[PDB]
Amino acid sequence: GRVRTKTVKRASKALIERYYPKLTLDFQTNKRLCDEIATIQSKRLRNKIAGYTTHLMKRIQ
Amino acid sequence: LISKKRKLVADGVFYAELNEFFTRELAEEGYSGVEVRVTPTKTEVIIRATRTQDVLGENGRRINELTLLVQKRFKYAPGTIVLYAERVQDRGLSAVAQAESMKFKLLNGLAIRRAAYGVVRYVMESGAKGCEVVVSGKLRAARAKAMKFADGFLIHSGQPVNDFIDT
Amino acid sequence: IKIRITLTSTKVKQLENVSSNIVKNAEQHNLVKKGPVRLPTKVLKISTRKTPNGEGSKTWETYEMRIHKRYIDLEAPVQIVKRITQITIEPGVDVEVVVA
Amino acid sequence: PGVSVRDVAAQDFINAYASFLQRQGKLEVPGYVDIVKTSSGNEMPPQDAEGWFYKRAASVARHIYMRKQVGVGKLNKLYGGAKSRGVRPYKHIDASGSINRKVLQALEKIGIVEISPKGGRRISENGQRDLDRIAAQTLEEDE
Amino acid sequence: SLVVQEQGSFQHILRLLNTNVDGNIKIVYALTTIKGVGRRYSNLVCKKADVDLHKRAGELTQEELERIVQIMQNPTHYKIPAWFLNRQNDITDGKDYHTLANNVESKLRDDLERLKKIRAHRGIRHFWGLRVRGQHTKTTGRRRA
Amino acid sequence: VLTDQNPIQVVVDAITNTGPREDTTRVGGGGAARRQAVDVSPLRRVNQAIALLTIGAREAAFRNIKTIAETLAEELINAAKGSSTSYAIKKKDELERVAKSNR
Amino acid sequence: ENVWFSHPRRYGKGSRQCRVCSSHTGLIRKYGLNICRQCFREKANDIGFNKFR
Amino acid sequence: KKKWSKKSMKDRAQHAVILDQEKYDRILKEVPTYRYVSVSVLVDRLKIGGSLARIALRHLEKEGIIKPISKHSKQAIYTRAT
Amino acid sequence: AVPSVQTFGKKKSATAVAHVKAGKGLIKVNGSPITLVEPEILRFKVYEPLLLVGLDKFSNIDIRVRVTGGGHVSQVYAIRQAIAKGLVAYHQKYVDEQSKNELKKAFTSYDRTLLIADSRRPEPKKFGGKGARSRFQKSYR
RNA sequence: UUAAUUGCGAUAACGAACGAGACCUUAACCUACUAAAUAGUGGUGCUAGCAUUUGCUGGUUAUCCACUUCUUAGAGGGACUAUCGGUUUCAAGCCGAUGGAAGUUUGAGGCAAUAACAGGUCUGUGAUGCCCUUAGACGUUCUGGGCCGCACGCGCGCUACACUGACGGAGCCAGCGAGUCUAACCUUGGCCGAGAGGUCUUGGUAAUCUUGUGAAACUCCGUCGUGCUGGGGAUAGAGCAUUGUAAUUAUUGCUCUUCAACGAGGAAUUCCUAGUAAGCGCAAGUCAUCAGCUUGCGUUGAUUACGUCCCUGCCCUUUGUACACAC
Repeated sequence: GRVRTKTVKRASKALIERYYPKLTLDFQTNKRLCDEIATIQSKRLRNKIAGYTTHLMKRIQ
Repeated sequence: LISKKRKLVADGVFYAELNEFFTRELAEEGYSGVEVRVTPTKTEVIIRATRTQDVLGENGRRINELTLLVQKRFKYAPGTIVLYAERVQDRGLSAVAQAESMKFKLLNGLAIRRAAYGVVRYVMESGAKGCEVVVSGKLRAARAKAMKFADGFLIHSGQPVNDFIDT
Repeated sequence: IKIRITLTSTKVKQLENVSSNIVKNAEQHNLVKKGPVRLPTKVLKISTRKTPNGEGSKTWETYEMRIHKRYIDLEAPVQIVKRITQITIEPGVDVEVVVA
Repeated sequence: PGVSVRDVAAQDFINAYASFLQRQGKLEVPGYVDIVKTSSGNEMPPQDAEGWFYKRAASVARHIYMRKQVGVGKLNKLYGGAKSRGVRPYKHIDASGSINRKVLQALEKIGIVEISPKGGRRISENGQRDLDRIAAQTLEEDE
Repeated sequence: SLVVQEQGSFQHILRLLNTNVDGNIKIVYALTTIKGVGRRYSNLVCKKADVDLHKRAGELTQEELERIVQIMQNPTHYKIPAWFLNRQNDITDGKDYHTLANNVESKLRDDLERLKKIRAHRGIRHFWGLRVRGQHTKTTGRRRA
Repeated sequence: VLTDQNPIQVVVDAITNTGPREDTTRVGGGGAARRQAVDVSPLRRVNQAIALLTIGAREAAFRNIKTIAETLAEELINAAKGSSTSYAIKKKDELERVAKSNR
Repeated sequence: ENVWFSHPRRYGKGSRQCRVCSSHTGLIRKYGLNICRQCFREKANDIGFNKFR
Repeated sequence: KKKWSKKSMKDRAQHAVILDQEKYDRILKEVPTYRYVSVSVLVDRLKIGGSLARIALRHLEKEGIIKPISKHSKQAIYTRAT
Repeated sequence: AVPSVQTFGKKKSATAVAHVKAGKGLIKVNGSPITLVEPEILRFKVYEPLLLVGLDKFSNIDIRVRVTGGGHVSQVYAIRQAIAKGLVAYHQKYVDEQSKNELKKAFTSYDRTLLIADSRRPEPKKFGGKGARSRFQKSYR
């Protein structure tokens, strides 16, 4: 299953909480921006955090 | 002489033999651990303990005796191995020190409840994020039951438990 | 004189900076040399039963250990075996100086 | 053109070199050709009876051409095979060392394989030219 | 084409070394019926006798069967390896022998009786009927009585 | 060589002529046994057709002088023209008749 | 005396013992460890033997 | 004990091991009518043993009629060449 | 500096490198012509890249392939993948896209395995059975 | 809805912790970086064979030059189900098609919570309380047997029950891993012997030498024939060697001969959804010698589902209970 863990769910909502324009409507452009913003020790974890964030970026539109 | 695979297997056995000898001999000195640093000709074995004054002891005869003791066991040559004595840092976050300390308290006759909860309070007041001690055996009766004293949170699975938790 | 610096250890990070320090001392002055040769890692594996007794479902284990071997090839006269011989040794990794 | 031993199929060349070894038997004929089993794994002697020695010599010489140095143990390992050890499962068993030794020495007598440095044997300078001449023949026989 | 006809010299059955040798099969394998002759020994006997291996037992000229027969009863005289015989270094004399159809079974009883009379371990276990090579018998060798 | 048409055509018409169209299923539910007929999907028809042809030739080649090559050829040719001697055709008759009886 | 230990233990299990407890039966002679398996598990992470897979 | 299995082959109709004359006229006039011929075909219909078809299959292939459509490992497929 | 390109290819554990330089049409594997395979049945399987598009594009190239590892079919699958990637590489350093793009489309239009290697690899064996999924025979009573 | 109290959300509950997940290792990708005769590649010289006409196949460390595609790695990148079209309060998510080396948490493992067994081990421990015992000792040690002994009954396994075969020739390709110092290991090569094996030497403390482990299953030529037979090799007899102080109830290896059951296996039952099953051999562990065992590795590589709780079991909720050592 692709059910996201609460760790990536809560962090992604917190990212959009203070960073509306930073997370662009595309995945690749803001995927590295999430790394520059939050201290993430796993490349896999930040990949999924940006994926949910980008998907949330699309839904809010 | 000795292949690299056998050489590194031997030095780990050398570490295992040296660590257990120090644990059995300097148990009352609050021994924590050892670092075996090897360098050509001379080698240094740094000893970590709380009572470093007693570790060297009486002008340093005991530490010289310990140097002479591992001398004949490991078949070295005069002046090839030197024993050091470094004071242990963050003594409240060393499970080896607390395990030995609990053993002496139990051997003396101190109450198990007071000692077990006393040591765990000392641990987290030193700056830890969690501790847990288990005492099992014949307590208060013949049938053996285990007691668990804990506070805080302790992760149990994954890489980080080996990376972080010392048992 | 064909000085070769052989390094074996079990910790990759500690062996890496020793080679980095050796190679950084090499690229200083002139010291035309050969870089780190990456030998395949020797992975020991002893498989043992978890059960100390004979009772229990068959559950085996594998205690492995990786050895990383890299050698550094130098080429210069005595004016660097007064200098390279100053060992930059960290705990773990070891050095064996071999000439020719 | 540029044909050689590598420009030919295995079966045709070995038979062709066996053909150009039986017509004039210059090489040798050992006294125990009809009693060997070629290995301790094989259960029966070869059914070729009359030949099978120049057939092995043809295969050995062709094997020498593509390589540089081999040994009698190397030939034993190559020419061996699985052995049916009764109810026990099969196991790899080396060939008969004396047979490959006699073939290898026989190839030395004619002048097709000689000893090489770093140990082992090697194709001969006269050996290379005649073996290549065989390839130029077997292709044109079918043509 | 390697096709030849038959005139009537084919005999459907043979009798060599006082035993039945059935025809219709190749000579190398039709001689395996003799008690004491196997695939390798029959191949060796036929090879030195020059009997055209690809020949049926029935389609064999009588002058070649005697040559085969004489090799059976005296192999060592016809350049046969000393290591190609079943009875090597006989306990009675020491000369390399080769037991035949009736000799194979009879000589077998003599050596067991020699083993039995001397009261050796192999002799007594042979009389008992158990294994004599040291096999386990707890779970094997049941349907024997 | 025998039955001179395109062999690929012979293969495809054979499997379409030996694929069962009706089959029975377990419905025992609760009470010893009991069958019940159902239908066969086109994919299962091809799978059953191939399986029947392979097992029939394999069994007919068991302890027999005829090699598997001619046994496969005879089985496919006979099933291609819908003759009763085929093992696969006879098996298709059994399954269809069983399903028809338990309809 | 000369009969106390005259038996030649140099080619079997009786010629080898653990360096920790001198225990017989199962031992680990691989890479010249000469340690029996069950205490090898206890002191596995002292010689550098870890478990990743 | 009990086996719960049968033990019987049939009735071995052993036949020619050496090619005779009364069937030499048979083969030369009967196999040229075989649309498909191989080792097993004349083993069954012509009733020929093991080491005579291989010679007979080599016979006509080298001499005449039937032709190598596909002769290969353990299968010699020949037609009614005419 | 004579025209040349290089490629690689794997099936399960084999490797095959094609040094496709400018030549007169020589396709050799381990010093032997392409017509000498070994399974003698997959000879047309290694003949594949020769025959999907035509031999005219093969008249100005010589593909020399060295293979190591794997079974006989694995070696064959290594050779076909190497020469197929060797053909595109020669078209990927000299010749135009129309030559290459319809070359590189048609190869995958027939089968993706010509360029894309097989991703499946052997799985490690687990204790308790002869294989990964397989387990020893357990019984009661 | 999810593999998952994993999330959407609902809501006398709020905020949390452990497990799961996250994490680590390995297998896949990198023609982008660092490189490298202990890995290779191409080129320049020396040199060989075939054709010589233009070339092909080779050999060659002091002949040198250039490179890292393949070979190994270290630092890194890549994968998040991305997009589109359907389904869903239109949320979690699910399905199909639209890149890829990888779209069943990418595959496979490691780690793995609270509570419990009155589970296994005093024959692992110089960890052990208690009991017995300590000199014709229940200690240690010596010699010879024994753990193998077979009227019989069961559990893991190896050979098969022949033509998709057996046998004899050829082609004949892997990966994991191990290997001697004051010892005697892995042994290359030459010689002797049918073979086992012996002999004189060489290389190696190891990507370097054993080893390209030239393995087997596999394929092509032949022999054979549907024959308890050339299937199958139990059972024995004789001889030749290796290991050890010692082999006798043969350690094992090699040669000849003897050629028995077994013709697809009854009630019942075991494992399995992709390189997986199965067929095939190899390395390592025990080891002076002895694999039909185990742990790993690679080779060939199917059919069959994409579902269910019918059988055997598990989780949550409701319900009933005269059960609590708990059907």
